[PDB]
Amino acid sequence: KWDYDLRCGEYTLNLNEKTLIMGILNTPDSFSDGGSYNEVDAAVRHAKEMRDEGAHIIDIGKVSVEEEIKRVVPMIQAVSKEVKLPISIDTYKAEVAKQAIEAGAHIINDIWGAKAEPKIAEVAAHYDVPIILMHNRDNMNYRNLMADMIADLYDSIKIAKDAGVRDENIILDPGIGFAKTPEQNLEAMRNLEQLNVLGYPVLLGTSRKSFIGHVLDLPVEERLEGTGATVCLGIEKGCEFVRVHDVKEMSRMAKMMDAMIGK
Amino acid sequence: KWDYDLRCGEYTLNLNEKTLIMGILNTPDSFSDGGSYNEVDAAVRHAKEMRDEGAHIIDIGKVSVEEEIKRVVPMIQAVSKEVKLPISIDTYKAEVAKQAIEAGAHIINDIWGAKAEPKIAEVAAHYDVPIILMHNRDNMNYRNLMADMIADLYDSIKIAKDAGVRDENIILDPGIGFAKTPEQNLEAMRNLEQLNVLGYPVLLGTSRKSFIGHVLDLPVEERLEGTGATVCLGIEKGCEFVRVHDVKEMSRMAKMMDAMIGK
Ligand SMILES: C[C@H](CC(=O)O)c1n[nH]c2nc(N)[nH]c(=O)c2c1=O
Ligand SMILES: C[C@H](CC(=O)O)c1n[nH]c2nc(N)[nH]c(=O)c2c1=O
Repeated sequence: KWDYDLRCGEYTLNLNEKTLIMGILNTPDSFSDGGSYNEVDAAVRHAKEMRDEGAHIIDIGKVSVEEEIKRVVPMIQAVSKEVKLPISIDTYKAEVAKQAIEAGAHIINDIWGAKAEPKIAEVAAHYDVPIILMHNRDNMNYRNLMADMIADLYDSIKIAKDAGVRDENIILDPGIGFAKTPEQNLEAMRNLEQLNVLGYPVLLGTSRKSFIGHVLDLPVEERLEGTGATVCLGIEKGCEFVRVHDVKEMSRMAKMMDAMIGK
Repeated sequence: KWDYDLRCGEYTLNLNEKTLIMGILNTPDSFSDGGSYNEVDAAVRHAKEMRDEGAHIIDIGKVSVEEEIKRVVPMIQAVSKEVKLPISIDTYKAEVAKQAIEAGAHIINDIWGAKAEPKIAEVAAHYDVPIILMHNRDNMNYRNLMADMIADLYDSIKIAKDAGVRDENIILDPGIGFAKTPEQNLEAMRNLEQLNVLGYPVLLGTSRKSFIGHVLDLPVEERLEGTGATVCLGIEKGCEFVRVHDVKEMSRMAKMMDAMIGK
């Protein structure tokens, strides 16, 4: 199905053998601008735990560019040293992405799909790292949700390829919970398999999101079963990664799905 | 999609609004032949709890016919009185089914698909209750798993309709974990949607089953995430009921699936 592997510098991720689990890393120190022992040690311990629970990737990430870097760079430096898993930097700022990769991040994860700072795409091309382009927009005035999403996503692919990003370094994300009503988020989940025609790996990010709470009427800490459902549906519909808080659980559900769908 | 409701005497179950949850009821007293306060009270308390957690049906059920009845009849009598949910009797014996329905059971649940005691179908026709015909057989020598299953299931439909069972009183079950290798159970899950062509509601029974343990390499008590996956896939593939131990959890996953697939 995928005739290439996701090359992540020292690590390589096979897109065919299993659904890949992206673990979402935790919390700033109230009295520092970054780098402090408490916050960095907590981060490493969480990365390690997620590694132990079946995570394949560690996702690390309103403040200023300077602060954002002072905060995230120490974390990338420790985790990359002490946890042997590829790291993604959760940013949409060109300069943050540069610093993070220098610091040791392997993948860029951009919630604005390179539309907030097109220059991030250049950073991506330059360092030759995979980049995640999530669907986003500042409004929710659609005429055909899926059609519009695919157009939007495609506008991001163009910015990315125009910058020099190789096809094999592009991953897409439907941006669930972003610029979408609850009913719209459900509709996107329902038609997720349409993203496939674009020909790129898809990452799903639904963990504990508000639309699950809207369906089940449950608070964030009570959303493991709902997250689970969305992950299951997502894998059935062909997604290659899921981005989750509950690594132990979701890793188990994914593995079971994989076995059933034959992956 | 379904132009009829499942009529269960005093209760009616709509097949279209939501995935219906069948809760599996618990444990005999070591010093009695049945009816004892401890075992019946435990049963009622479990039924009540499952009712509270989102169960729509309570499933109640090598020993002799006489013992089987002495044991199950008191339970049906209490639960039916004290828990306002339809009851199914988990038996494949004609006389047990008769006694249970007299006792207050609303649905028959036959793991041998009316092939162990064809007369059970007559009991079904007579009392006009829905009957669940599960796929089973004494061997696993298939030539085309799904094709064979559908033939087998169909042999049960014939026994049932020959006995006078109305189409609207027939429910099917793929019999996962029965007469199937682990790889075969996975294949059945993978192609579950084929059961639909037969035109009857489908109930899925995978809870904590051994094939999940075989995939995840986890013991029975550690199979909630795997059960979850199978339930999710099952609903995506169109099943109308799921039969589960973990009612709270599975009810939540199902409800989320329903919302996503639009049910
Ligand atoms: C806003 C929220 C915050 C969080 O959950 O960490 C958040 N950040 N980044 C994200 N990045 C990707 N690729 N996909 C996502 O769905 C997503 C998020 O939901
Ligand atoms: C054998 C096992 C025992 C149990 O789990 O209660 C068991 N009994 N009855 C059952 N009845 C139906 N309709 N579907 C099933 O999958 C099933 C079972 O797995």
